[PDB]
Amino acid sequence: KEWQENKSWNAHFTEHKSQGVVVLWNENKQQGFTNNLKRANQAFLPASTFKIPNSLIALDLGVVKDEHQVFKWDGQTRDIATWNRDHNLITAMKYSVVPVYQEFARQIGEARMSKMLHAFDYGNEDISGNVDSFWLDGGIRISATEQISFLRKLYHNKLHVSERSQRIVKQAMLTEANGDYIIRAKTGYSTRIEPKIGWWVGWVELDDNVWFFAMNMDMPTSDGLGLRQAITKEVLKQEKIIP
Amino acid sequence: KEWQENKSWNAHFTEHKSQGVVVLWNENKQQGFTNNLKRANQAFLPASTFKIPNSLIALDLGVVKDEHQVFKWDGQTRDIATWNRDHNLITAMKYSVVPVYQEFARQIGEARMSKMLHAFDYGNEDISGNVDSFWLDGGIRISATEQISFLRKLYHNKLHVSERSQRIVKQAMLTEANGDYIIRAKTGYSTRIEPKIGWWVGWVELDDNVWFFAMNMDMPTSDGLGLRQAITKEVLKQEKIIP
Amino acid sequence: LYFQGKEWQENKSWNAHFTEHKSQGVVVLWNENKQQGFTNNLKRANQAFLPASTFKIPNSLIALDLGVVKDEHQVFKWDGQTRDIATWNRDHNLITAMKYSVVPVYQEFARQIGEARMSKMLHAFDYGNEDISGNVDSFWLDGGIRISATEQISFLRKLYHNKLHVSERSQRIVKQAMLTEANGDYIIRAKTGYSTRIEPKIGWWVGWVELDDNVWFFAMNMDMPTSDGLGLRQAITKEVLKQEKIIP
Amino acid sequence: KEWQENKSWNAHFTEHKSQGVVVLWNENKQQGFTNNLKRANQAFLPASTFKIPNSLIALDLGVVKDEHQVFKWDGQTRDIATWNRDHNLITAMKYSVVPVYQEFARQIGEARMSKMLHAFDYGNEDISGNVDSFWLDGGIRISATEQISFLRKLYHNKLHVSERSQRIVKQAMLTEANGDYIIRAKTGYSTRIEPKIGWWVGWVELDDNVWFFAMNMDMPTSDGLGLRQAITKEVLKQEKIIP
Ligand SMILES: C[C@@H](O)[C@@H](C(=O)O)[C@H]1CC(SCCNC=N)=C(C(=O)O)N1
Ligand SMILES: C[C@@H](O)[C@@H](C(=O)O)[C@H]1CC(SCCNC=N)=C(C(=O)O)N1
Ligand SMILES: C[C@@H](O)[C@@H](C(=O)O)[C@H]1CC(SCCNC=N)=C(C(=O)O)N1
Ligand SMILES: [Br-]
Ligand SMILES: [Br-]
Ligand SMILES: [Br-]
Ligand SMILES: [Br-]
Ligand SMILES: [Br-]
Ligand SMILES: [Br-]
Ligand SMILES: [Br-]
Ligand SMILES: [Br-]
Repeated sequence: KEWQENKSWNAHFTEHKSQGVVVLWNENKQQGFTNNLKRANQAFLPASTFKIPNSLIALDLGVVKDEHQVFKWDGQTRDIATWNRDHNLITAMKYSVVPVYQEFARQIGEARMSKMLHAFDYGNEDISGNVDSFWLDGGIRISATEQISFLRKLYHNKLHVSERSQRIVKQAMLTEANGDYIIRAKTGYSTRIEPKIGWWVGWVELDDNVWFFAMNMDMPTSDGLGLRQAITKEVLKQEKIIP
Repeated sequence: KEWQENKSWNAHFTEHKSQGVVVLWNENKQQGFTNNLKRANQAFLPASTFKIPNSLIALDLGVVKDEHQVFKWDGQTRDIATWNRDHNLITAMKYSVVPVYQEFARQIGEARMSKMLHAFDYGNEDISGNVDSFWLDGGIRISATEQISFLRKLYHNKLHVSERSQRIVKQAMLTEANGDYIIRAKTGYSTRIEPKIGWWVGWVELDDNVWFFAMNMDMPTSDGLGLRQAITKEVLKQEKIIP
Repeated sequence: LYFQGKEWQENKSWNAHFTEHKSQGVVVLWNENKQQGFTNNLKRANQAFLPASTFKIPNSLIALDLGVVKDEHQVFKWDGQTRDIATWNRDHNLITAMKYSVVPVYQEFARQIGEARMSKMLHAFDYGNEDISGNVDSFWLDGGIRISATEQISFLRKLYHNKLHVSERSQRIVKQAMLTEANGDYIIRAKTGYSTRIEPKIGWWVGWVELDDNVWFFAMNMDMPTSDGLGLRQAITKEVLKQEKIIP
Repeated sequence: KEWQENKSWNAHFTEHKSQGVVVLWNENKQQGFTNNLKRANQAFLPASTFKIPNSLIALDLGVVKDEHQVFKWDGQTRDIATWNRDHNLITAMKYSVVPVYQEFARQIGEARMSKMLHAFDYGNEDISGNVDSFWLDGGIRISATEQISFLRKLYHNKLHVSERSQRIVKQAMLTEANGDYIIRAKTGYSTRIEPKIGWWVGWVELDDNVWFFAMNMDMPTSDGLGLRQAITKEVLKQEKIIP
């Protein structure tokens, strides 16, 4: 059975007075698991999870030369302190530095952005709105199952952009590594249109398998942001994917 | 003297654990009063105070036919419940309905928007960024002192746009009226660049004088938004402008 | 509750608001969206009285349309004659003249308009019985002109919709000058009147309540033997508006 | 000052009843630090640290097609349980799977192995001994300072192999990652020729700097192997490189 619902994971959302969805994909078995098949297939603004395709396109087009190229702060103080400095691709993805990616999107332009998202089969492929803000308050929407389909292509270097572009973005996605697992992932927090949601999408590399994941959860305030990773890890532990 | 600093108004900011400026202009005496000349001249994003020039331009170019024309809710559920309904110019200005004004700005377009703000001598006249979001996160900046200069021209029908455009916007600015005074004004809340500030700009019509006002204050959360009107009214009452 | 399709529905319960103040009169309401009227007294709702200072609305419109008044800033110099109402004994503009019901300013407008244009304009406006018989500068106080509360509403609806046979500008300036009350829940544009020259002495308040998604037109009059009860015009109207859930 | 001696670091060695050297290189400042200048320049058998150059050569010559290619266990039960199974480049590096790298070395051959170590300026460049064991019991010798020189070239993609080969080996070196730092490194344990020593070589990636490191310590028994990483992290902590 390709897709199975496991409502026992709702206890992790309940425990934290939260509502949301975790989707897992066992790459070896080609099987999916979620607490909520309906919500797994509901589309939301990608917010900063869009930094994964945006990075790939920026690299492929040479808007980003490499992961060391410096993107100057515009000197506007914003409310995430780590944003108010020069960045490279690694630090811009680590700290979700929106203004750096807004500059990439302007240099990419609407025609190339649209073509690339169609070829990626990325969400509804709709860039309507401002080319520098559409993933925040424009027409683009993606479901957790659609995030998994896209991430599997990236994992296997199967996107049409260069192998090099794909390797550099996976390096930039690096979030955690230890003796048991590697996590490559991207957070997002969509606030400009309801419902306000938190994302975490990516994969867990084990010695002998890869588990893809995409989660979103209701996030009425920034107070709950750490629950994005905390709830995913509680599900990964329950399923014995990580110790 | 054209400008005088009255630091006693700081008592009103301090009582509300707040920081900001109130600027008053006595039209009859051509004299200004502020608690803080320095902050009175600091330029900030106008945010929803931009709905005053945006309304004028939209009416002058016929983007808005009249104050009854209905602008249909686009069906995207947003944060402010009153935005999720149809609006005319009157209700759109009352509830600060951004999406309505974003549509006005797109129809106006960057060339006419830029030229109109130059004719108005409006703040730094800089519309850099997205034509539909520059007053939220683009290049435009205006100080409390510069808001007064603009509002005086609107009050006297001295802006280059039609008298009709000016009359309809002043109708739309109506905020409060009783047997003692009329307030025409517009709130704003700038959150996308630091420092987050609240605005209230407009004027008090008396039988035999007009007092222009422009106030802004630090607004780290939405909890303090009522302080924009409350602190301004404390100053107006101290100065015997209103009971 | 009320019935659909009905033109005018009587609600005698509002008489309680008059009786409380040892008074009697009529409130008429018109729901613009629903095209339905309500009154405590179907007979008095339709009784035609001298308009007295409510005439300042059409008088204002005609004076502006003909250029007798240039704009709402033009100063009308006090003629030097000390009258009973202190607020009349000073310079006025259209805004302050309408707020303080400054009869002498409007008498001067009426003489400049003159009988032929005043008559033509009231016919174009379908205003009350359209009769200006009497002194060109006092007919709305002691001449032949008569208007009911329902006819005040008819006229006011045309003004609200800029449908009177004068410039849009004239209509916008007069609606500005009618501004009486505003807050985050409602706006009232209205004009008071006090007919004292011909019995029975009555008080008026006519205008409308602007809501986000509707307009409620109103016209009230009440017996007013002395100026002591003039504040009851607004007070009783607000009791009715509160009862009908039009204002909180 | 090219190299500074900091003997206060010896406290990390004595607290662990151990003797050895840590060498750090601050890439931004082009300055080195060590607890023992003379041992920093002492050349030892590289043992499994040789897996870094061997991986690069194997990739560039196509012995390894990519990091997914499976290297079938030869069926020989060996002392380290994790070696008794199939491996790819990632797991062969993680578990230091000598037999996989011995097969790489036979496929590379003496002539190409020699030319590549000359091209890399690697240690004494001397491969004399068994083509499949010279890094364990042959003539090759490298100091901690020479490990850092070699690693700086790999970090900057300056070795005379392709950018792709360098990017794949740096992926395979991934050891630890969190919100504070990333460590790419390789352990070694030289037991075949006295003196028995342990290695750890690699670097710490920070947001704004890279700290290269090479440590070796006396290792009479396998009981102290965890001290390779533990003593290095005690130094990084003392220098405020990691929290
Ligand atoms: C809020 C929005 O800018 C968000 C996004 O684009 O998804 C940024 C800010 C954040 S969380 C900071 C909280 N800010 C709330 N406005 C992240 C993240 O953690 O990935 N990305
Ligand atoms: C938030 C921003 O759009 C702001 C503006 O553009 O000035 C909106 C929201 C608000 S306050 C509503 C509560 N805050 C939500 N951001 C107002 C205002 O009062 O003028 N306008
Ligand atoms: C009395 C008459 O002039 C009257 C009118 O024209 O309607 C004036 C006086 C007044 S109230 C003054 C009370 N004394 C009246 N004699 C008003 C009003 O309330 O609109 N207007
Ligand atoms: Br392409
Ligand atoms: Br590559
Ligand atoms: Br990596
Ligand atoms: Br056009
Ligand atoms: Br001016
Ligand atoms: Br007009
Ligand atoms: Br008005
Ligand atoms: Br080892």
